[PDB]
Amino acid sequence: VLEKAQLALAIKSETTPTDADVNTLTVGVFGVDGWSVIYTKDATPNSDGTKDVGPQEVYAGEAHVVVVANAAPVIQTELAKAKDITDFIETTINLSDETLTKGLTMSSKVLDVTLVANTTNYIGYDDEVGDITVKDISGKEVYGAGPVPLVRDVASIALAGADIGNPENANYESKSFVLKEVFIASAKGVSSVASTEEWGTIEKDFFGDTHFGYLDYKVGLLFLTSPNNIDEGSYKKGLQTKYDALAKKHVENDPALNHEFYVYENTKGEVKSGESNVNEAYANHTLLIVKGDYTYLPQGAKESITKENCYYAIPVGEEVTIDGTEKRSKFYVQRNYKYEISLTIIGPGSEIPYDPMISTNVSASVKVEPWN
Ligand SMILES: [Cl-]
Repeated sequence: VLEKAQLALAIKSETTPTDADVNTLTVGVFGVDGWSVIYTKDATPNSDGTKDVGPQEVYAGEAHVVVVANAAPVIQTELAKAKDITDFIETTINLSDETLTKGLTMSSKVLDVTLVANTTNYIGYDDEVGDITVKDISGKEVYGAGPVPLVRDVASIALAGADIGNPENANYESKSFVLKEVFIASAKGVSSVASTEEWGTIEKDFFGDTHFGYLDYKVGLLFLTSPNNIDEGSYKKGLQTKYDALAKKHVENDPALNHEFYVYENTKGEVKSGESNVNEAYANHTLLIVKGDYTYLPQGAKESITKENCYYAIPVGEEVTIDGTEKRSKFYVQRNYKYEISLTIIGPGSEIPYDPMISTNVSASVKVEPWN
């Protein structure tokens, strides 16, 4: 026999939809002895900038609790079928669901609490454990560290700027670069919903014994595969799935500059075993690729030349500036950070997206900022 209790839970929160919206909360409560209660409710707004999930019946005892914001409808059901905390947090979410209209998927860490029988248990309603009263319903705060923080399950990638410079080599002067398009390649399109620790890794491994492969990478544009297969190259392997949200045309009125792209974690950039001609710095790490028209003046020429529709590809987070003036190598793409990429174009790009021609002719500076 198991005793009954009630649970109400408050989360910390930061009308056009925004990347901080919390529309729904899915709560998984897993007793240490094997019982589980999982439910989804609309998040109720609160005057203090927190949001609540109203009392729900659960069982008494020690339990592990995790909160997911903005789970897609089908994910809500998958989560409700979890039998244990590991299957819950390992639930696979899909990138194509991550819109400001849904709200971005976010999760808490796994909480450990003791639920008291025959009473209202609160999580997140006070900064200390103990008996409290909320709207005349007395009960007990069982977590005691303020409202439960949520961490986004996506990262934000944007091109902050793209201008010209000259190479030391100096066969020529750069004259201009006009941006036409920005897109993302090798975006992991799947992720775990939550991590055990706060802001922990939720990245899905690809290939090996997993069932994720090339179609689970997402890409903003597709290219011709015949006669010259240009949809693949040293920079990008596999037939990846097109997702229109991962490309943006640059037009004066609706710019590609500062447009944010949302992606899941990718630090491993796995390719299939046995692939040829793999540049491991690019394939299949998430890339930001720009296309535009580059104009230069050759040494001693009367006039300049414009190469139209040149590409420049960047592996996102190979080297980052973080905490203002610190540096990290191999940071790649991690959850709940904003990546601001500034490009210095120093020569003509490639006519094709996934291989260079002679030299990359681009230098990139990537700032990473925690998100909001
Ligand atoms: Cl567009």
